[PDB]
Parts: sequence; C-alpha cells; structure tokens
Amino acid sequence: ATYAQALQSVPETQVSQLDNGLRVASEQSSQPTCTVGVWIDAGSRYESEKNNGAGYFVEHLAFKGTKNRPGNALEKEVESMGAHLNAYSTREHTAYYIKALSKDLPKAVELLADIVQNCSLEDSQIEKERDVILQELQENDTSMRDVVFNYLHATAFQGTPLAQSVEGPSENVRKLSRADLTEYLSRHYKAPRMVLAAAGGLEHRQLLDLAQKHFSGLSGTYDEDAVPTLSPCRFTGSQICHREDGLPLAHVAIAVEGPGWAHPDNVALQVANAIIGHYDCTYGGGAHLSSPLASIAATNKLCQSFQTFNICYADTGLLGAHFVCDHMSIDDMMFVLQGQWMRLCTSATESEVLRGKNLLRNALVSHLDGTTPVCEDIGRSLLTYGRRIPLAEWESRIAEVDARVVREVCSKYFYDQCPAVAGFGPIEQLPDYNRIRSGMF
Amino acid sequence: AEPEHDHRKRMGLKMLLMMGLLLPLVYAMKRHKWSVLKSRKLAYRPPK
Ligand SMILES: CCCCCCO[C@@H]1O[C@H](CO)[C@@H](O)[C@H](O)[C@H]1O
Repeated sequence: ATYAQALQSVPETQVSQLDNGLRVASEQSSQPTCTVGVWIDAGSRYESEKNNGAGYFVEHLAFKGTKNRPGNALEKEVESMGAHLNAYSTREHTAYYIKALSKDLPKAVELLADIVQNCSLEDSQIEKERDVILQELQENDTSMRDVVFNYLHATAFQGTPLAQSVEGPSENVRKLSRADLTEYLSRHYKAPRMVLAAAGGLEHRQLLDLAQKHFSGLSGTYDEDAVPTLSPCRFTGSQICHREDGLPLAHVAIAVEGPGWAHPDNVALQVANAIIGHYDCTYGGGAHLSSPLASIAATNKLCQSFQTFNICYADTGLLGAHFVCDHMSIDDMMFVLQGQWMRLCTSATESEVLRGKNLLRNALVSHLDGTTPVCEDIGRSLLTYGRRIPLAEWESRIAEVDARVVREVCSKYFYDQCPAVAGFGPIEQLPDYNRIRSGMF
Repeated sequence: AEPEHDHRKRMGLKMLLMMGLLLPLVYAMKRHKWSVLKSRKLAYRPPK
C-alpha cells in the first residue's frame, strides 16, 4: 500500500465517558500485551507557592500502598503478574500507567483505580519520601540540562505558575504535610480531570465496563468554589545567567513564546524545527548534514550538541533551542542559530521545507511505535485537544505546509520578538541580551 | 566685518531646533539599551 492507504487503516480511537465525567479511550490492536493508564489534568501549573511540589510528592506515594493493598502489597501484585507500573509529572499533566499482558487488563484497571482513589499516604511513608525527594533534588542539580530548562521556565514565565519547577523548592519538600497532600488530591484528582486510556489487544467495550466497575465512585462534582482553572501565563523577554567557570561545558537554552497546544501553527513550527534539526558529536553525517547549523557546527567543531524544541502548554509555550558547547564557542553557536531562524523567516525554500515535512512525517509515525507510546498519545491528546487526532489528519495538516507558510509562521513567532535566555556554566562568552535581541531581526 | 552675520543666526535657529529633536531621541535610545544593565540583579550562591 501507499503511505496514504496505510494512514487510513489505523483503527479509530474509541472514546466513551462515565457519569462522573471520566473519559475512557482506547485503540485496539492485536498485540498480546497492552498499556493502560490514567492521565490527569494536574501539575505544578496548578500549584501555588505554598504547595508547589505537592503533585511530585504524591507521585512518590502513589505506589507505596493503598487502603486495600497496604505497603508493598500493590508492588508484589504488579510484579508477580510480570507487569510494569510507571508514572511521570510535568507542569500540566500527571500519568500513572501499567504495561501488562492483554489478558490481565481487568486487574490492571482495578489496580489503577485503587491507586488513584485509595492511596494510603501513611505518615511514616511521607517522612521517608521527604528524604528521597531531597536527595533527588541534589542529583538533579548535577544535570546541567535539567537545570538550564528549569531556569528557562523560571525566567520566561517569571511571576506565574509556569515559572515553578515540578519538584518544587526544597523548603516546600521539608514542610509539605499530609493535610497539604490530601487537600491537593481532593481538589485535583476528580473524574472530570482524568482520562483512562489503553492501547493494545483489548476491546473498548471491555475497558468501558471495567471503568464503570472500578471508577464509578470517583467524584465528578467537587463543587464550584474549588474548581482549579488555569489563568494565562505571561511570557517575559529576559535572561538568567548562572556563571560557573568550574563546569567543563556551557549549556544554553533560548526560546521565543510559542502558541500553545491547540494552535494549528504548531505543525508549521515543527516543520521549521525539523529543518534546523538536532546534532551531537556522535552523528555520522558530519559536514554533509542537510541542516546548515548541523554541518557548520560539525565541520567547525562549534558544539558537542544542540536540539531545537517546541514545548507546549495550554495557551503558551517555549519555541527555541538548546546547545552544549565549549566556553569559546557560545557566540558563534548563537550567531549561526539565530541566522538560521532569520533565514527561515525570510527565505525558506520549497526543497528544505519538503525535507522538514518528511522528517516530521517519519517522526510522527515512528513515535507511535508500541502500546506505551500509543497509550500516552491517547491520554495526553484527550487532555489537550479533547480528541485523538488521527494520522490522516496530521498528514493533511503537514501537507498544507509549504515555504510560504513556513516563512509566515516563523516570522510570526521569531521575527523581532523578545526571547527568554538561560545559561549555565563557563558562560563569559554568552552574548549580552541586547545583542541577542538584535539577532532576532 | 561680519557679512555672514544674519545667515549664521538663521542657521543657528535651525541647529537649535534640530538638536532639540535629536538629543532627547538619542538619549532615549541610550536609556533603552542601558535599561538591560540598569535593572539587572545579582545573586551569589556559593556551595556551603
Ligand atoms: C491544515 C489543515 C487543517 C484541517 C485538517 C483536517 O484533515 C482531515 O481531518 C479529518 C478528521 O480528523 C480526517 O478524517 C480526514 O481524513 C483529514 O483529511
């Protein structure tokens, strides 16, 4: 078949909803294994300065025992059936998911229901996790990449909830109480804020009945005065430079404000980012890479690596790049990078945009490879778009992009716009903000 | 002794009008650029 007919053969994702508001979505395949999980509209963007880190603390407690399965009982059950239980928290979403044999879907759904509704939160466990989290904060401090990205959010979204890290400040970790957590939970873990998603060898009808059976008790009301809604987050052209000449390589992240999840412009932006691409010293292409930034960097040894990114949030986002380089290569790297954004705004060619479109097509499909990536796409999509966008639609959106669309969309977000800049390490050579700003036009 | 008398004064008026315009504008450009430095804040976080 052609790439076109193959697109129309992907089973359509089935979506249902319970009385309490919980959405149930699934994509059936014939895999003897599956992934099922709960995606929640909860994250640090929903936290205030007082409880920032609450969600991450809960993630630490989620698998430590439930009222029905105290202590390591939940753990033993997951392990004995050979399943895998994982979780993650971001500034807007939280997810708990299980990879298991398709025949074990009923127990998998029960366990998730149990986890999301009956978490013990034993005072002694809370004290133990407190120390674990503090140690994780210390470890994260050694990850220059994680530090620079937290810094980018701190400065770009300064004064708003998006400026907050997911883990929260250490003093919050030392002071968060069970009361704080149960409070956070009663407020955010409601059925209308959750999506039960599954992908693999199972039928929607079976998942739906299991959901009715195990999630019906989940609250779908809350009230009116306590319905955590999101306010837009102001973006600020600014710079944060943490100079540390003791570190061997400098990390720099720069971005302009992105449009947010729902905007159609994200497709063209993804095409443009694909044109500039990514790179690191282990890439075999070197001097022949198609991206001018990549080949210049490789032939002139300008950096160890770089990556463009389009981080999306509800109504805003960070569109830009991150690079790692020697202290004497920062200005050159910034010069070439900004020159490439400007070239795309004013002179993107049909041939490079086609390449970008093909890169995006390949990335889209190769990403949805396996029950876990698919299940995550279902969960997240339902939370963000309110629907699963089919591949055939993505193709239509990508197809609509041409050189004209790329120049116009890039001009809209990059041209003469104030960026947010974060630097960490031996950054004496990181350009002054005025010089960076002038580089935007 | 000074046949250029009337003309220098006419030119003088134009010079004053032009400087009255350009000086405040260039000064605004100066303040604009320097604002990045004038409002910057520093923090010293040595490991302890
Ligand atoms: C830039 C183009 C924006 C509109 C693209 C819509 O694209 C359409 O979406 C439908 C529903 O998902 C699909 O069934 C259909 O095959 C697809 O072509």
